[PDB]
Amino acid sequence: SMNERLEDIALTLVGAGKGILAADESTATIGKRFESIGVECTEDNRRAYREMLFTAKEAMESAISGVILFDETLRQKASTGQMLTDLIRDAGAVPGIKVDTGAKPLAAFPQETITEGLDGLRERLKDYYTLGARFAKWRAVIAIDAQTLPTRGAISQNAQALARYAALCQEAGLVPIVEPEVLMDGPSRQHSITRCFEVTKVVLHTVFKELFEARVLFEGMILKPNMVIDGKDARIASVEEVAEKTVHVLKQTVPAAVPGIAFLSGGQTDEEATAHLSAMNALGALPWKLTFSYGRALQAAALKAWAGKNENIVVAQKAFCHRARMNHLAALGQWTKDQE
Amino acid sequence: GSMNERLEDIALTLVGAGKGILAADESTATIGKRFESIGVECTEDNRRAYREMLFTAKEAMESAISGVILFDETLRQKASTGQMLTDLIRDAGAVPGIKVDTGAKPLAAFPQETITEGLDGLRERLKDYYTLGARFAKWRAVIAIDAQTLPTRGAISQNAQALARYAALCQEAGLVPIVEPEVLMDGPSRQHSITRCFEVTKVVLHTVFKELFEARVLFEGMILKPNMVIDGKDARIASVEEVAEKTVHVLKQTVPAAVPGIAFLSGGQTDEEATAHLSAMNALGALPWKLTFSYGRALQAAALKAWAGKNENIVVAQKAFCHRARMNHLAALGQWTKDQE
Amino acid sequence: SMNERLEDIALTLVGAGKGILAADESTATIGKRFESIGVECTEDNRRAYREMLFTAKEAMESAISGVILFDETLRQKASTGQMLTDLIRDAGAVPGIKVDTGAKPLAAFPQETITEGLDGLRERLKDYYTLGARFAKWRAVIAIDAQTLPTRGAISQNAQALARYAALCQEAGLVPIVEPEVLMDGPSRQHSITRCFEVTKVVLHTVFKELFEARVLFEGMILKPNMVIDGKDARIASVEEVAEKTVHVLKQTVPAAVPGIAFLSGGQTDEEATAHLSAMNALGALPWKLTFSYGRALQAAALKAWAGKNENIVVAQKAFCHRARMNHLAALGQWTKDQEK
Amino acid sequence: SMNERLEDIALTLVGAGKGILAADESTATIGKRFESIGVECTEDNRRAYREMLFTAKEAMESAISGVILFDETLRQKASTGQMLTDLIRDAGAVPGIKVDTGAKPLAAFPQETITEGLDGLRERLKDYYTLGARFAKWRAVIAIDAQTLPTRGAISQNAQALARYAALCQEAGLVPIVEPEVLMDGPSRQHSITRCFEVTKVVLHTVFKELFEARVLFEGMILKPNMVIDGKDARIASVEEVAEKTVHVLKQTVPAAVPGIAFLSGGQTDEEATAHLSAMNALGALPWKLTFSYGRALQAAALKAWAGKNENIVVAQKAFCHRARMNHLAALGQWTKDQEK
Repeated sequence: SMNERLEDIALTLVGAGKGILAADESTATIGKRFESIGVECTEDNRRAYREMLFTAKEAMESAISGVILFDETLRQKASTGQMLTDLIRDAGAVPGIKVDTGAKPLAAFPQETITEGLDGLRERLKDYYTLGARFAKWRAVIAIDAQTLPTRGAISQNAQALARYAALCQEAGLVPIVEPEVLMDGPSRQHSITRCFEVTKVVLHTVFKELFEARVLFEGMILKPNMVIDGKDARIASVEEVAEKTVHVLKQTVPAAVPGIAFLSGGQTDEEATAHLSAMNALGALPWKLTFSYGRALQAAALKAWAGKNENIVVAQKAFCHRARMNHLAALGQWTKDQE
Repeated sequence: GSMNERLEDIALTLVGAGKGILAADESTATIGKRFESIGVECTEDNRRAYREMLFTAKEAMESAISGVILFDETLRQKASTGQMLTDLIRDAGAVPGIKVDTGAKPLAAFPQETITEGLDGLRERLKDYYTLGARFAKWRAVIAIDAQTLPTRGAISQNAQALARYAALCQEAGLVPIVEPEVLMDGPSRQHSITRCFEVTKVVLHTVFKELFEARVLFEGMILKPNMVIDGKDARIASVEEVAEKTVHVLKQTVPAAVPGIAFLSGGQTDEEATAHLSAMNALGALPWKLTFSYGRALQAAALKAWAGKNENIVVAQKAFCHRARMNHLAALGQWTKDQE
Repeated sequence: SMNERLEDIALTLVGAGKGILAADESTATIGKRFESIGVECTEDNRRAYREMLFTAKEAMESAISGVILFDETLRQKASTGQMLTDLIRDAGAVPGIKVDTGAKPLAAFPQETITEGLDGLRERLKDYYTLGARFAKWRAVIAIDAQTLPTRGAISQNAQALARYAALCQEAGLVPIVEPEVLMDGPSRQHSITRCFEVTKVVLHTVFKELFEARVLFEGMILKPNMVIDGKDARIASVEEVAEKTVHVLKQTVPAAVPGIAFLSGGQTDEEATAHLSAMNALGALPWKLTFSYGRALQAAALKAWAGKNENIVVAQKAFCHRARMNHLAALGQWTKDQEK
Repeated sequence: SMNERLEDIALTLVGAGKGILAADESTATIGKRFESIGVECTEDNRRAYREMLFTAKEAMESAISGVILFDETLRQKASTGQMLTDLIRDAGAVPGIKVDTGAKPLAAFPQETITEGLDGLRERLKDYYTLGARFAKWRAVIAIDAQTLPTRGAISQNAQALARYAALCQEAGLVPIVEPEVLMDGPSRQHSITRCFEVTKVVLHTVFKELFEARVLFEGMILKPNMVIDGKDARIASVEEVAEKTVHVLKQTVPAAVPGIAFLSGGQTDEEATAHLSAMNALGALPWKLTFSYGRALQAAALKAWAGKNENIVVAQKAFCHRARMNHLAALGQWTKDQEK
């Protein structure tokens, strides 16, 4: 019955061509985004920006199954006085909560990271459940170059921490989003799509091996991986190649028991993220749903149009709704260049 | 590259169009045991007659059987009409294959468990078998089971490791390998529950695929031949529906979608159980792989009884084989009923 | 060179027949110990009790290479105004810091635990180094019973956390004590010495495998294991058998590169813990130093004599000094029962 | 008692400054050696050559604890009509048998190998025991270059084959020599001593991990590794550095429970091989015996001097006796350059 509840939550998050808004940027990460448009990163600006997204009615009702939140935001109220989690729920979306405390340097493995956040997590999860969160998220950052990175050590240690995080979540009634990101836009980003395929394959294999050993219910989780794609500074793979290779790697490494895969955008352009997802959804019947869990690819246009100003709310919401809808169509395999 | 693509094509043919595999690969000792039960002397010539009878059941072979697993001897044997037995198989649109393991032997330091031998010289044997018309291969790992101590992690991993060594060799030779890790329902202990079989099978398939992965086996170019999740032969209480459900469940958790097909062993189930179970699994809606059969006993026991070692009974024994072939053909399509007989 | 420094500190911690006072009890644990002798667990009483131990100059100067501390104590002043760690350093002992945050229930593994503490551990270690700590400690708790506990999953996950801890300690300039305790005094305490042998074997093997994968420098760490011993409520093994079996499991699992092994007392009586260590050091040349890292076995008698009373300070110091000396003798293989009198 | 006998055999093989004569070269391998000095590789020349070694009284009695034999040689008679195994036993040396069937290309791992010979091994071992063999040998060949080779896969599969062999040996009552050789003299051989150090470390770690899992008794086996040394065409490591790094990697990876380590010479010169072993034994107390299992380093000079002629038996036996003695002194840490005179 815990299993049944988790299964139902996971299915709702990937159901009916809908997908996840990744709005869970930590203070430093959102500060970086805000700084790129010359906006000051205050708490009120963060609230106002998020409120603008979460009251974007069309997108929130028709396209967004869930929203991943950062801790601050989960506890924040709208200007109207209503809890932001309650706005999210009034649109028929499920609130979720990012619980990792960041990717930190891994001792003895230079240029690689290990994600922290397991300490006190049982207790944080119970609190988050009480506040209405029904899923969680943890991000593992996997560095990549032509040959030396990533190491098996870094992969295994990150997969082990993901498994620990995932078992705890399920124990508290929350569906874990498991995010192992092979970086397309890291410090080294000239790798080929072939190199990304071989690394992603080993990463997903190890991730699922560790989830298995830690007794994680595959039916009650969601995978949020990178697509198989070349590095940002060496992009030559076509939309078709990206889609074909991505789905090929998933067939090999993601058990059919997993109900959905919601991709990260990872540095891709807005249109790329949509085109790639759409082409994967026209490759014939798949054992899991393929959808989006996009941060940048859902937000970057909204953020630029917003520009920190109240008078830009509507025009910001339009950009967000438009990208939400294109990605909805992508989740249905129905997107075309013409619809942009 | 092109060769990988070819391995997929062969693998897909073996599990496509509601067809399945005839497991006719009994070793000398094994087929001898099956002959002794019906009072027929186990000689080369009787083994040749028996198998020729199966392969000349035209309608069964043409319409139901995609491939035949053969033992070394049979692959090199002539039919009484002068052609190779493999010619008959190919004339019926079926693909010949070859069992390459040398039997499940006792595993040092693991009492009551076995390890399968046959890797020595396997590269050269595979090359020879390909020139003899074999396009796929087979290796059985035998996994013991009881309530709590068997099977050990060690016995499973060592078997999984030999299976992977085998699979990589087959694929390099151009043969699709059938990977057969059987958790015994009919072993020395056989009063275990279906929940126990579920858990054991889960760890076996997990470890098998972990080792296939590490040995760089192409999942798209192989076939799995597992037991179904079933209670022990002497404590059968689980329903058809529960066997179907729990089997499909464990496979969705452990068998990658890249694998084109799963062809079940009958394992000591009755003819009708094996058929019903397969049909009820294909009635559960859409799945990531094909579900079909690779049955020995469940395709053969009845025909062998009707044959009874006598040339006069070729017609009748063929009838009884044609029937089972057709029933399991319907099961593969999810169209079997007890009514179809 | 920073590798060479870790080696030096580790060697110092197990050298010259000296050993480690394990005084790192967390608030709840030291509370339980004070409650037994009817003493209120206040910050002041904890300070008073630790100050009594650290001012027992005879024992601290002769027997104690190092002191494992809890966070609070590392930051505490003596009644005389020095830092408590000044007293420890003056006696020639090295201060150390326990850095784990406790053994919590492990999701999906009923009745087993996982140790927390890795979050922010880099920054804590850095800060702890500036407070004078030159080694650290982390405890994995491994439950045990006749057949089901511990699970391989619980050991693996606990070994993996240990390895993460150890790599961080060495990066920060501190020697990690790696403490995987198979409990003799948990809920199940009627298990055999054979059962402990088999479980400790798997625990230590798994621990050193994970340390190896996480690039831990074996030459710059200390192991603090349980001795191989039957459960507390089913004690049959003689002194010789415990010593022999313990050394045997260590020769099988603990690399020669490790400089010292400092045992936990684990529920054994004060005399048992002394006698077992002495017997182990009377077995001839070994590839690592064998000494003590005792809590109860160095403190139980001193605590009882102290009885939360300033007037009992001298008598408590004498009790501690005696047990320190006996254990000093054990570390040299020179203890006999005569010398308790 | 099985354990106790394996242990005793193992101890004898590394005891008292003695070491193993590796004379188990297969037909193809001995043919390469013979062709080098212009001698036809016939069965009679192989018999005559080995007879010459095994009747070198002084060398066989004082330096050689055991002789590894190829199958053919184990079944061969001397010119006098006596079994060669009896000649070996009459000098106080124990006969042993190499049981692998060669290092073959590993499917899906270009430029790497996997060693065959597990099939029918239980039966071969039982026959070898009856014939007087009391230990066995199996060689895994690990390719090496600057970055890409060896792969984890190749190491794992070879370690797993090694463990299967070792378990079977012990069951039949033979002590398995476990030989995992990182090549200094394969296709690529300009790798540095640091690179060899890292590769050898992962190899030895993986080997012992798999032996552990396969329930191999550490106390009843012998390791035969390469020394830690740079490639043949990039030799810069001093004698002292090789000795030091070799002993370092062994303390990291080879359990104290293992009674002995007997190095392969691996393409080193005769003198290097002796000097390195001697330096290693001058580094103070070690947890295991360190000695030799030399093929080329004990024979090259004898073979050259023999030159395929009966006329040179004495001059060949003299050159073999001198190397046997130089290596005996090395096993004792007593070799010097001056003793070559």
